[PDB]
Amino acid sequence: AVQQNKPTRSKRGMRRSHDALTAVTSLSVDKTSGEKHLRHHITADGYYRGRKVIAK
Amino acid sequence: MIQEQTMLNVADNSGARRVMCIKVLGGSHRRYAGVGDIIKITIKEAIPRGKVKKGDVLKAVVVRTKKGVRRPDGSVIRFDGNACVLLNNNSEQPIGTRIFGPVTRELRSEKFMKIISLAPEVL
Amino acid sequence: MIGLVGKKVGMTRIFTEDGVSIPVTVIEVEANRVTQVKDLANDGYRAIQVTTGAKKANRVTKPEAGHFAKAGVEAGRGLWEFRLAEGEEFTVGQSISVELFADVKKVDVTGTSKGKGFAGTVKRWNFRTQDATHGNSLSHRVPGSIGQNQTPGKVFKGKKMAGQMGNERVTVQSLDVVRVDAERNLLLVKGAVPGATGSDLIVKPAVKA
Amino acid sequence: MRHRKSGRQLNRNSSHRQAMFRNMAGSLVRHEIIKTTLPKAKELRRVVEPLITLAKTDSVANRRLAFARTRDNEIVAKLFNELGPRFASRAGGYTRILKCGFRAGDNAPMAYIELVDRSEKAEAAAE
Amino acid sequence: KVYYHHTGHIGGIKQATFEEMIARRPERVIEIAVKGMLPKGPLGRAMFRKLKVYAGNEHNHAAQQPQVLDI
Amino acid sequence: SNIIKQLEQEQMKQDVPSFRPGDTVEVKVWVVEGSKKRLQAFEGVVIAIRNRGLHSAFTVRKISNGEGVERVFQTHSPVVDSISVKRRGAVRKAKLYYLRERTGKAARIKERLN
RNA sequence: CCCGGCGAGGGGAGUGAAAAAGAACCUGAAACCGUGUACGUACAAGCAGUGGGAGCACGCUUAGGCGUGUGACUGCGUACC
RNA sequence: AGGACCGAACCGACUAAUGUUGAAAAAUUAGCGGAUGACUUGUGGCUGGGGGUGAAAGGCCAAUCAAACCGGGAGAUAGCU
RNA sequence: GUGAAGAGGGAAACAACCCAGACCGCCAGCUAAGGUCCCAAAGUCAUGGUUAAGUGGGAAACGAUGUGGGAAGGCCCAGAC
RNA sequence: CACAGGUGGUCAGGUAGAGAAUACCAAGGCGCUUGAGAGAACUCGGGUGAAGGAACUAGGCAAAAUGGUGCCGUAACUUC
RNA sequence: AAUUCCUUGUCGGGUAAGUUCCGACCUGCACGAAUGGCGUAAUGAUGGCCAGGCUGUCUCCACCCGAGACUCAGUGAAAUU
RNA sequence: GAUGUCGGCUCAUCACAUCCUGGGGCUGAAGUAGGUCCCAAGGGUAUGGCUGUUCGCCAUUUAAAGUGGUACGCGAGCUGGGUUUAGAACGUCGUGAGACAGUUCGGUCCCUAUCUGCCGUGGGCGCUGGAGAACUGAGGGGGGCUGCUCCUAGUACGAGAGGACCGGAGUGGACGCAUCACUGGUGUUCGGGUUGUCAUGCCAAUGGCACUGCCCGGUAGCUAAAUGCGGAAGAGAUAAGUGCUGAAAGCAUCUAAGCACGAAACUUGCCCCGAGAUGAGUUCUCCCUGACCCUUUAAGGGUCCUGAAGGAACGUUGAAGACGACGACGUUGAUAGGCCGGGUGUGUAAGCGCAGCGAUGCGUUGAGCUAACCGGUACUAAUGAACCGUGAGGCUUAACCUU
Repeated sequence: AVQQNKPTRSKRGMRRSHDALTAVTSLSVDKTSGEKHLRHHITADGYYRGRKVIAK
Repeated sequence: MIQEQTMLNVADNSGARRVMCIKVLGGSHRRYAGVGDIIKITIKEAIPRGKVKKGDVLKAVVVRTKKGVRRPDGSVIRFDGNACVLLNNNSEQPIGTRIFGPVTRELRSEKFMKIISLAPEVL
Repeated sequence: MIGLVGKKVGMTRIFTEDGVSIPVTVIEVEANRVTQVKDLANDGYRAIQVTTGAKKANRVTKPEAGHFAKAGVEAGRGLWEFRLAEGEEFTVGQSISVELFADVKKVDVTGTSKGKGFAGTVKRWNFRTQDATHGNSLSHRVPGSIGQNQTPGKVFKGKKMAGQMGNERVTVQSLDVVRVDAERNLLLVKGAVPGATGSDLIVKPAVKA
Repeated sequence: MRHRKSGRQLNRNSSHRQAMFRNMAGSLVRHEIIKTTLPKAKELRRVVEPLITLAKTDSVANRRLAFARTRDNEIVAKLFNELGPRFASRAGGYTRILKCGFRAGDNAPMAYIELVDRSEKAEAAAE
Repeated sequence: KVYYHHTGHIGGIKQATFEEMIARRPERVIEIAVKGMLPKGPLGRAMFRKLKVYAGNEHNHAAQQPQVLDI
Repeated sequence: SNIIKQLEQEQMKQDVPSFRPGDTVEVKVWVVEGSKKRLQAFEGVVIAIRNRGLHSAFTVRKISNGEGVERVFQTHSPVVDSISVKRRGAVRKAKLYYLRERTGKAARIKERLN
């Protein structure tokens, strides 16, 4: 359907309020490297529970 | 059987060739029955060696279906094609006294004590 | 009267001495474990709580672990409870099984869960495809007119179009027990036990028929 | 529908599924180290390991079978020779996946796969 | 005035009865006598939320001992 | 699920095979049809491999005439009376269609072919 | 001088009377998108306005419901051509 | 041999499923019909709006046709909105 | 008459009805049409008659021993109806 | 418009196949760029279907309904 | 009958049964001899009917795969107001 | 400056003057049956054909084939069939252009939803210190239909033939929910077979591709065509109605006071959603017992010390499902992948023996290959933590606490 008036800018703010993407909290350290990572996941270029990861 | 406008094989001594479903029985609000149903037939063809002539309307029951009838072991015996033995439309039991081709398991209950008792077939 | 929590576990076509053999559903109903048992100040109504399910119980919320600790130990995150007019049992486990289901020869299998997700498959919200006249196109399965007008009642209550199956607990009400079996606790129920295969259920007895 | 079943089906019909696993298992056998999506990385575990298993002992019919699953001269030479006698001292887990992060070309969940005796890395970087 | 509502039916419409109200705690008869005596929407609601009634002559929701009153 | 897939092994009886279907054999069965009980027997070749899923059954093809008559007997129930073993043979595939349109002067198979 | 990728774009530092003149550069509405403060929004609703107003910052209100800006809540109330 | 046929490339579009704020101002997939003929068709040339041109539908004239366009009369006129 | 060409009061409201004629200000009084248990501003008014039906607060034909008052009248404590 | 549309001349390699249908293919073109994952209704293409065989419907509803080549074998009507 | 005011004409036939079809009939619309008539092989992507093959068009729909929907990331309209 | 049509399909919805069972008066009703007949919204209320069709005509199912409304329901649903729809042209008429609801041939129908509803679903907040667990019912809907015959019962009645319900019972038919063992279907993560070409140097052998090339079988899943199956004894308030006691009207009398009985509906019993129920909730189980400065102080601000129980992101992932949420659960780990034992599928893996002068088949080998499934196995990968959550938590009446 079409509309009947021009909508509000208060609406535009309301519709995107419950959509915006999440994150982990706190700047990490790891048990085996001075590298920060995403927590509870492999350090992207260093050691997290032995080994390194990633290519290309 | 499962539908109408459905020709199926004679397996009776009252018509020839094929004979024609005018409706399926055993329930309303549905133009399809399950296996083991009662059909209403009109004879589409007939021959003089069989007892009845065309466009007469009679009752019938299933004697073969290539899906099988749930009656015999818990595992449906699937006999070749759809085929039907005509009944009487009031007085019950087969009007035809023969079957064409082999014997069936579909003729060994209470309603079939006039066709197996004969020596020329299902004996 | 007491509802016994089963598990969907088994399916069997068992023969009977007549010329038909019967498909049946097999329910292990063993270890129904009390840890509370309520009485008639405890939420004001006397009823019995029983627990049947699958949990390691090492990494488990301490408010839950003490619930199990002060009485019968159990596993399972969720627990189920049932009203009664019979003698209530000691709260440190009772593990009562299939034997309850011979004093009635019908059960109400009630379920927990529902196992299909949507059931747009002509099961819970049903359809008929558009029967083809004049060269029909685009819509065949989207409902034609769900309302009426602002005098019949705009769009009426009690209509589904799309959504979810619910994942609630569903009855078939008063379905037959085929057999009860000691020494390994097997319930033969004849069919329509809810959920996907391997899902939990509740099985209470029939109070209606 | 997906109930009482475990495993992943991608966004390909079967002839392409055959081709993509014959591409990727050749890429594993040439490079020894791969990165791919988490759904692929699983199907990459399930494709290669029943072939390693067949391949511990030397069997001409099981070589015919590996060439039936993936058509390649590189792969049937590596198995039963270099990787077969290598993975002979195990009973599974002949490779391990490390959960590497999100894609860099666009966006999808990736996991790295790395043979169970290996711990090497390389990179493309210009910084 | 038997307080019909839309709630989904066939052939008719489903309703609450006056008769239901007595069997499911004594309050509801007393309750839709004082409700209907208050204004509009929002004010009639701000007023309403200050009434309590319950089962009556037996209800625990009186432990305060308020100011006693005969009217 | 902790008693299923075990329950496929339990139903399974010592006659159930792992073969190329097409031994002749004879299926002895009851005539339970109506309120009475006699016997009747069935012979042919079994063209399908039994015991699919939980329960075994015989799918005989008759092969004496050209007509697609397949018959299904449950192996695990008492309605099936007795089970005798006869002449050897092979079909491999669970289907034998070229005999359901014309076949005759034929009954038995005694080798699995060469 | 700082950040960045060879970049884009901006700041600091210095120019100048001015960059609240930084290159589309005159001063600069209104449409336009976002920040920052005050107070407000989870018994809560309609031409969004008028009448009545707890409350909060600032005015000794001459504290007697007021000025200024806002405002829980609510009586009353149908756009313009 | 054939203004016979089935049929590509080469040309068309009866039906059917879809597309229907498309991939595209009828095209697609697939059935279908001309293709040795009143066929298919390149180059160069020619008629200009109630005028051409039409195995004719009152069709076709720059993905448009039962009526192509601009510079002037022109502020056309409207018992009119 | 009113709207058209006028605010307000009352009516579940309205174009148009009834009271009424908007200079403007007034935590002023009075009266209208309309109201007075709460909604909602004022009488569950003082005194008496009657309906059992939410009639009141939805209409006619139409009927009856549904119920009461009133004057004239038949019957009418001698016995009514 | 990197438009599934339209458009003339010359040249003519291999196997299977009725042939320049068509599968694969010598020479060659070329990835016609949303991706990747899930597998809700549903929309569209594609697959596959019990039993019936149009029964759907005004209407067989494209292919999945028919197909090719060799061989045997052949009707009323007919301007032959 | 492409032709019938009435009429789904009347009767026979195929038949789920079939306004239509096929046959006969006239109670005959305004039929009727170049608005041409009657009969006819071939032919038409041409209409209706018939019996048989087959098939998800359908009884009644199930499930598989993929592209949108949906998920994450990107670019990025419109009817309207 | 748009309240826009027939016909077909879909999808509904409400009024009861109910098609029907059900309780009941009457009858010129003996009984059976019907006519007459009131209560009743509770529930089942049929379909294919021709025809664009209403209405028609015809066959038929089921015990059964109802009435009325809805911008003559529903083109911000579908097709676009119908009227010359726009087009000849038949039939018809006028000098003709042009027309015709007689007609035959095919033939352009839009909106991704602003607010509103309807159904499914998440975020955030009050739940009174916090946390996790069960949970009551303020509130509100669903089953709800209806034949058959055994018994009830060949009995009252009637001349005789004949002759019914409630209640128990199984079962058909409609209606609806779940289900995947059975019977089929499918199963692009499993086997074999097979045309063809291309290919592994070549052959014995074997394989990419052609719609998953094609065809049949297929674990686990899902599913209807298949499967299992509710539709309930009882109770109260009652309708129409049999009345008892009784007044208007000396009494009688369903009537005004008063009371037994009287239907699926209604209140329920049976079933299901439910504390946002601000009336803010109960009850079970766990945890937190340190301190000063400052301002408005049932309060908050700053800081040292310090925050448990628990939570969430994250992560492998599901038998949970649009996404989420919900759920197993991160080495205290069987989640998924492999892998082992087994299962179930297919139909004997290359080589060898043997048949076949070859493709290939069969005995060596009930083999080999194999997916989702059952149980084992830590083989593999799910970091050690951090962070949000704090140091016993309002006034006041009533109860208790030395109070």
